[PDB]
Amino acid sequence: TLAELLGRSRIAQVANNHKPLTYTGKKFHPTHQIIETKPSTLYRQEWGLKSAIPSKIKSRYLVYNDLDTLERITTFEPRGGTQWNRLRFQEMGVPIVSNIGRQNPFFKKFNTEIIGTGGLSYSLPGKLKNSPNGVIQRTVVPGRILNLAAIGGFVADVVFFQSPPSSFNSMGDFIRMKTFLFEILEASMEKNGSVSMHARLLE
Amino acid sequence: DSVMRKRKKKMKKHKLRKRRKREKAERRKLSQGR
Amino acid sequence: MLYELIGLVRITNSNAPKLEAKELSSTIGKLIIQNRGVVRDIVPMGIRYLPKIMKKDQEKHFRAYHFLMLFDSSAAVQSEILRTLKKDPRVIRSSIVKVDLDKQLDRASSLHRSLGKKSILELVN
Amino acid sequence: KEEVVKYILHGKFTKNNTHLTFSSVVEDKNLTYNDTMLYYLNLPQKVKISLSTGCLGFRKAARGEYEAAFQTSGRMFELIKEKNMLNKDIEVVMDDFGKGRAAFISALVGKEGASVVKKVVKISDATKLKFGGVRSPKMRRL
Amino acid sequence: EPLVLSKGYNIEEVDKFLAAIESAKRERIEKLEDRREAILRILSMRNSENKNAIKMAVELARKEFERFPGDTGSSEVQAACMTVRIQNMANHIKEHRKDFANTRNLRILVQQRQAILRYLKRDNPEKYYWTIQKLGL
Amino acid sequence: PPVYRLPPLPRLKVKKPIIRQEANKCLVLMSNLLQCWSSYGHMSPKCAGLVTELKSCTSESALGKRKSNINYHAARLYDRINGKPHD
Amino acid sequence: AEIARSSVENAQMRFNSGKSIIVNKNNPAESFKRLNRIMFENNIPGDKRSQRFYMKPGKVAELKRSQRHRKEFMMGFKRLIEIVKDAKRKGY
Amino acid sequence: KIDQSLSKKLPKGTIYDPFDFSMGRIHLDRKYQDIMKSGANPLEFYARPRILSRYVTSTGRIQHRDITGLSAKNQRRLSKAIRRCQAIGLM
RNA sequence: AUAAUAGUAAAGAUGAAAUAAUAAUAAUAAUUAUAAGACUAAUAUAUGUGAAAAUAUUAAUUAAAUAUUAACUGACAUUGAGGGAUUAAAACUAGAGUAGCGAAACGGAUUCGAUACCCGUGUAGUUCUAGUAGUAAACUAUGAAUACAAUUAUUUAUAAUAUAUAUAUAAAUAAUAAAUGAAAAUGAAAGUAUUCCACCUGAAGAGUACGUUAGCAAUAAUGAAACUCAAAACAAUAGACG
Ligand SMILES: [Mg+2]
Ligand SMILES: [Mg+2]
Ligand SMILES: [Mg+2]
Ligand SMILES: [Mg+2]
Ligand SMILES: [Mg+2]
Ligand SMILES: [Mg+2]
Ligand SMILES: [Mg+2]
Ligand SMILES: [Mg+2]
Ligand SMILES: [Mg+2]
Ligand SMILES: [Mg+2]
Ligand SMILES: [Mg+2]
Ligand SMILES: [Mg+2]
Ligand SMILES: [Mg+2]
Ligand SMILES: [Mg+2]
Ligand SMILES: [Mg+2]
Ligand SMILES: [Mg+2]
Ligand SMILES: [Mg+2]
Ligand SMILES: [Mg+2]
Ligand SMILES: [Mg+2]
Repeated sequence: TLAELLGRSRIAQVANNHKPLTYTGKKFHPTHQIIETKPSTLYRQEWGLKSAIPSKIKSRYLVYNDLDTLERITTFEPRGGTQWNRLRFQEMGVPIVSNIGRQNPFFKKFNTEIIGTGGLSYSLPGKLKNSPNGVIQRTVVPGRILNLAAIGGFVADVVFFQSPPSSFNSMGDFIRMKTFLFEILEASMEKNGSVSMHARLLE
Repeated sequence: DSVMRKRKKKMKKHKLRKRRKREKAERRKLSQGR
Repeated sequence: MLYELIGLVRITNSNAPKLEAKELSSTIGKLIIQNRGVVRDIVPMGIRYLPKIMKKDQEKHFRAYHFLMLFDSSAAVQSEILRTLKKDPRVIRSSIVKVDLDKQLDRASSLHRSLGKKSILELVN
Repeated sequence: KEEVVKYILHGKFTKNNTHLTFSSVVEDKNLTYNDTMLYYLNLPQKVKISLSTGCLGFRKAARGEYEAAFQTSGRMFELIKEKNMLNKDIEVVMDDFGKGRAAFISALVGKEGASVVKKVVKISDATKLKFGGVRSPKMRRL
Repeated sequence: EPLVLSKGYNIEEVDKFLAAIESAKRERIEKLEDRREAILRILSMRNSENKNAIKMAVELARKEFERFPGDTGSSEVQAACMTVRIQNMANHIKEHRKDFANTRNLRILVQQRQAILRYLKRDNPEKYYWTIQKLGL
Repeated sequence: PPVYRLPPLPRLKVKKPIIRQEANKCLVLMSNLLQCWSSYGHMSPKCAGLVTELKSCTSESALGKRKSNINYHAARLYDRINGKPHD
Repeated sequence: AEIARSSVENAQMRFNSGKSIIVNKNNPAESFKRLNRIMFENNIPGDKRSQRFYMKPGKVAELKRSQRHRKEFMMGFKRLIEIVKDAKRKGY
Repeated sequence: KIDQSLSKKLPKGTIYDPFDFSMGRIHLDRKYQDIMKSGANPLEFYARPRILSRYVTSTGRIQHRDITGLSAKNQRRLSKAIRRCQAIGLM
């Protein structure tokens, strides 16, 4: 029947939620399903939703809550930043392992809690990564110090041998401007779904 | 009744009240003993 | 009929403040039991300062000792107890208030209910 | 004994006139504990300089105005400075939200109340209101 | 009456229950007696509200009038139930003269009673007459 | 939370739309100079450059440099944004 | 006496009302502004102004209703304009 | 050096975005910002001024349901409890 | 309001001024300390609750009150002439009470005049207890009851859901469809229908006179005619005007 087709179809596939698109609180993982178009479909304003989406939007990705509202507008936000964070994490290549002595959940009524990682990493911890220069022991990643350090779409705890005064005290609260290199030690994941990275400042 | 129409009625009522006030002693005289 | 009470007693003596309170509690409890009543709990509260300088007849008070007595009685009994409280010189403010027993039989004091414990069984345990 | 603990600057700022008042909180160093504590709580006051903006030669209507109040405040401050009640701390209080209240605070802020400010420990309003009470006059037609 | 209890309790039953509890405890004196006394005081009519007493009176009336165990709504039993309330309402009014809302309520209640007795008379006259005689009307 | 739906209105418009432009540079400099002169006596050379800067600012005119489309949008989108029931 | 001495004006701080603030010596003006704000929040000047004259109880009730309505309209307007702003931002 | 109001401190475990460093983010954050709400009748707290004083202005006035943000019934119960409190000495 | 403290020449009022139980007999402001009445800030939306008048400081007593289930009664219902009871404010009769307010009265202003609007003294009255009386724009200017009809958004309560979700119910409130309507607009009624009661039949004269009944009274109800007009009224329209 039609009903069966509807149940199958791509709008039914997007699991509904009425969480805020603007959430100024702490964001530990994606809230909403990111939805992309193709360039062609964007050109004729079609996203595979109830209505056309405004020609002002030139980004291919978005997030939404309601197909149509009482205000006669779809409730959306044109941004898909969460995919890029995931891709950055993948690039960094630091495999998430549970610091607590437990089996990997992907191997072997309902539990709504996050099964291992939320699916930002299905990488396994045992691999090395060779290159022309050699086998990479230390993962080199550029990040920004805030005061904690922003390292490729994630905030991370930082440690060092000696606190460098020349770089820090010259610009005390404009440290965000200057990008510093980092050596990421390991990535643990807590119950709330926050990725607790740990980096080391290189100079 | 609009307010304008009411005002005629009000005026009439006032006139009546005045008449009653005037004819108090006369009314008293008429009432007692007959 | 379960009636809660809140009496804010006088504390004249500096070193031994609770004595007057204790005497009051004894007397009113005695009255209750003589008059078919059943005192369930006598919750003490601290030597708490009053919000304003509250005054009885030809006296003034800034600090008092507070307590709840959670007793059963008749209505007439309760009323008379209230009157006796109003009369006496060693209490600043008194307040009896009913605790409704249409649903339950065991009911703790208002403070205990606010904390969490609905019945006195919970408090016991 | 008579020890001055602190001074209190009172300012009643009505529609038609201001009343500035300076007064010393006079504690005696020299019975029941409760009574002593009560005495400590409400220390007796003695008035030192009373002032109303007609005292500064503002007659009838001008005394309800802003400049007049400011002048009165300045005069008060001068009196405080000269008569020598600046050794202990000061406590500002107000009433009735007139124009003159606005003047007084501005005067205190500025150079006219320069010497006083440094002793002013607390500002604390005490306007009187009624929770029902006596019925007010009928609202004038005009 | 002296050992009558509120909350739908019966004194004989309560004592028996207490004894059974004691026996169970033994299996698994002065103090116990004091506790029992406290319980009785709590559940006594004379410490409880008037509402409980009224309810008891209504139940008694129902028991008296019910033409079979289940009956609630027999025109006669309805009238009997009304009567107890009326009596109590009348007593309240006698205490409180100017309580006009509750006088109105009383009035309505006796009008309702009259109406149901009128109905009973039409339906089943002898029964109606018997009911009247019982109620003192 | 408590939502508040308006009735049908003739025209949604803000009576006066504020732009919220930045304060003038010359005025700021003048205020700074005033503040400096409150301290340091009348005219000491701590505020020697500030006065010069003020003069430079206020040479051609007393102020240096000399609207928000919000009503047009409200007017445009009122009929959409209404929860007005059908015709 | 000794006990009174030990109680170093402990009650004096808690007994006083909320219409009172400790002045910072660096900025009396700031303190005054804060006090004024507090007074505004408590609606004390407006209450005082209301209390100067008597207003018939039905008339004051009507006024109160009108004020409430005005309030509710304003937040309805605010809600509407926020939606309008969102629409503008998005493209609608 | 710079003040705290013009720099968003991203928490430790959180994700961020290029936008999140901006002025506009900070403005957005600024724009967008209990036992009685938990589900217990406030008329238990009439001998607990400490807790009832939270639902009261500095002077002593009770706060409006727009401010306190309660269920209407629950708000009225709270108000009742407060009034009971001030009838007694305590509060 | 009285008294005390210390303190100094004005205070209070208004559009601006004066008169007054204001003040050089030492006030006003301030701080205390007594007393007296009457009112009830926030919460508050009269939301809700009450038959309507009404009704928001606290407590207690007695009365009445909601929903859903279970059982019972078996049309016992609806409306309601006459009748009955309650019925704001003012008013009246007793006996208390009397702070504040405040008809009247007197005085000061304002004004050509000012029997006013503003200010000052301020008596009845407002307050309580016991009554009388039974009217108000007593208004939703809309009598009560039942069956029914298209949507949406808000809350409120009920049930299930696997306590916090998205669902089914009701209830109210706000926008409407249809329909009705002189239109304004009404919107589950001012719609579609059925039942019962009250009331209207041009304007003036008139809710007047006479009569009767009731009231301590003011008054309340009942309620005509002659005489005289072709008027009189409502919704909306466009102006002019403020
Ligand atoms: Mg008509
Ligand atoms: Mg007056
Ligand atoms: Mg009937
Ligand atoms: Mg009705
Ligand atoms: Mg109120
Ligand atoms: Mg009224
Ligand atoms: Mg009267
Ligand atoms: Mg009299
Ligand atoms: Mg007058
Ligand atoms: Mg009567
Ligand atoms: Mg009449
Ligand atoms: Mg009538
Ligand atoms: Mg009315
Ligand atoms: Mg239509
Ligand atoms: Mg029709
Ligand atoms: Mg018609
Ligand atoms: Mg309508
Ligand atoms: Mg006749
Ligand atoms: Mg008549």
